[PDB]
Amino acid sequence: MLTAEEKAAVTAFWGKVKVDEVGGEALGRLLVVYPWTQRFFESFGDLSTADAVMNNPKVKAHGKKVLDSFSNGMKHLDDLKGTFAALSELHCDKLHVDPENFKLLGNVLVVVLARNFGKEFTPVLQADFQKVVAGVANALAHRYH
Amino acid sequence: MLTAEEKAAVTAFWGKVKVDEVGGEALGRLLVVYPWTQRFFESFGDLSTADAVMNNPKVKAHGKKVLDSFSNGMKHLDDLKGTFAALSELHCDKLHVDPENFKLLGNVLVVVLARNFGKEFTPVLQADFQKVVAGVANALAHRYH
Amino acid sequence: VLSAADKGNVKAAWGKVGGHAAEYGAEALERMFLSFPTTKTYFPHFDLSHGSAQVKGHGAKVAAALTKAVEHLDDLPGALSELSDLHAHKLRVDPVNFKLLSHSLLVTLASHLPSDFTPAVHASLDKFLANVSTVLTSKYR
Amino acid sequence: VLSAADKGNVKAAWGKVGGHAAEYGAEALERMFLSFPTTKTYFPHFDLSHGSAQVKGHGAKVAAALTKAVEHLDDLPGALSELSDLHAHKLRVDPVNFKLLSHSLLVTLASHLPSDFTPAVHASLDKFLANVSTVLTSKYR
Ligand code: HEM
Ligand code: HEM
Ligand code: HEM
Ligand code: HEM
Repeated sequence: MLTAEEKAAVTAFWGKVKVDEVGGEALGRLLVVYPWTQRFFESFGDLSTADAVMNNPKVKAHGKKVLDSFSNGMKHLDDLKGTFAALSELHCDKLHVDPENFKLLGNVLVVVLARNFGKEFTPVLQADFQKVVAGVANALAHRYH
Repeated sequence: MLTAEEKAAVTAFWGKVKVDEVGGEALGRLLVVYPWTQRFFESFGDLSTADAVMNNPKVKAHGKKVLDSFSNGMKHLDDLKGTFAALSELHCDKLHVDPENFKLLGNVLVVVLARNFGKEFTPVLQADFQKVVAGVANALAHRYH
Repeated sequence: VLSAADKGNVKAAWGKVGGHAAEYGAEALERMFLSFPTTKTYFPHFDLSHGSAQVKGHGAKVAAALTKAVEHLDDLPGALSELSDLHAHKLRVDPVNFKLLSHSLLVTLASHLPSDFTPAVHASLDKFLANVSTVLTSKYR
Repeated sequence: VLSAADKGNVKAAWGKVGGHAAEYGAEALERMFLSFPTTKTYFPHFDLSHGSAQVKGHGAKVAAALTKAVEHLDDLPGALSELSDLHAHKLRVDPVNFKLLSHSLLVTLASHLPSDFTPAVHASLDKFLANVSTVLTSKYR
């Protein structure tokens, strides 16, 4: 993955992110933009509209948990596999989420970081982040391979 | 991956496969069915038509090579990653083939096994074969992750 | 889209399927469930065992719908309107599964029409199924 | 297959892009090349350096095409017929790349229209770009 250069850039940027807010926005947008994903969260309540999804308290809370899991991976950029082992078993074995979807969430996170950091979220930084989100998506779909 | 029972099944069947025949047919259908792939074999000559593609001598010769590697992976179902390390380097690092294309060829091969074996290419057998091809595409996309 | 040559290919091909259409539809589903187990999750209250009369039954439904599609190649959206609603809106079928079923269908035909399943017929059938899938996943509202 | 809400969202969003479409188009290409390096294999006769005038030039072209598509939402196959022939038949671009460029555009728009880029708009733009991408890979069995 990343060189020490990239790792440093990535890490510093990460310090500015509010996981609660960014986490809720990212999961909310996944549910809105790729509707079939709503199938996995039937018990979250009302996801009928874009506004419904975005203001849903369970989405906001779940969202935070997802990002927390990202922050942990950020700390272990060389052993992503190990850092998402049990999460892989849950998503693949129990939930049966198609791995393509892990990719979608990764991409949605990038968009959200772009929306939230503007001009600060440079093509170069974005490129490093694409590497990270791809890494995370790989570690999760590992119970599939 | 392959359970002991799945390997036995796959291994036993594979013995009846004529790699020259099946290899040339698979590479040719890939080029015919997924056109963008021709971009990679421009030097093979005429690929202008279906007939052009299926009768191309270089296409046919290349198919055999592809199938030989398959046969080799069939001998090392436990370590396809190691077995395809050199090919992964060639395809990723040098050719830059989107990993999505490794999956398309695996799928065309299954189709071609079915066309050639009819009734003997049972849903069960196809299922074991889907694991093999997924395994192979994965080992080939190694250096991507 | 879907060109004349293609349409012509789809026609004779499906023409050859003839009256085996429902057994093929059934086998296709069976090959899908076995190769891609994630797909079973959409049929929880279905007997998914080999020889199941439900799968048998569903195979027939799928075949009839494909048949309807064959006869309306210029009005696929028109012909499959009802179904996109169901699959996209109601079922929330992940788009990847449409690719799995299409592949399982291509394996089945090839399996049964070796002489007829030529590279060009193969290419047109692929194109066809992709159009159908495009139509069925068009309404995610 | 864009709905009334979708068409409105796309037109509204594009209206916000306004005279910056060319610049956004250029930025989108540049983010694609950096993030998905395998895409550069399509532009060997291009200077892909940062700030390259060729990329900025090509960006403007991409933007003008999208600007046209935004007013032909009812007949995309029609407004981009020529472009489908180029991408599909002449350059035979791998369909996966369309997703990479679409992604780069969304990242670009999000970056510049934070307050305009709502989940509903994002969803619409996404559907729009997927529709455009389908047209450009049409022929392409
Ligand atoms: C990079 C991608 C992802 C990461 C890092 C991630 C992370 C997590 C985490 C940390 C949990 C907590 C488990 C719990 O306490 O229930 C979780 C649960 C869950 N995830 Fe994900 N997830 C990802 C993608 C997805 C996708 C794409 C889907 C479905 C489309 C999905 C579906 C679920 C569901 C349904 C739950 C459990 C809900 C519950 O039990 O309350 N995940 N995920
Ligand atoms: C199951 C997946 C695949 C396997 C097992 C495979 C195997 C091989 C093998 C054995 C070789 C030749 C190496 C030697 O000379 O010993 C090769 C070369 C090559 N492959 Fe693949 N391949 C696969 C998929 C693909 C795909 C999807 C593409 C692109 C559409 C591709 C494009 C090429 C090209 C362009 C060459 C070299 C051409 C030349 O130098 O003549 N391969 N591959
Ligand atoms: C080639 C594409 C497909 C076609 C033509 C097709 C066709 C059909 C038809 C005709 C019906 C029955 C509607 C009725 O008369 O009540 C149906 C229902 C259904 N389909 Fe599909 N289908 C396709 C793909 C899929 C896929 C990929 C999945 C999921 C993996 C799926 C899951 C279902 C389910 C769960 C039902 C309802 C079953 C029940 O509870 O009765 N379909 N489909
Ligand atoms: C939103 C999707 C896209 C749109 C709207 C689009 C639009 C355009 C336009 C307007 C042109 C100029 C044609 C002319 O010469 O008149 C063009 C050319 C071209 N595009 Fe795209 N394009 C898209 C996607 C892609 C993708 C994904 C790739 C490959 C990664 C690609 C590669 C090219 C190339 C190589 C050329 C020709 C450049 C030259 O030789 O001047 N395009 N495209």
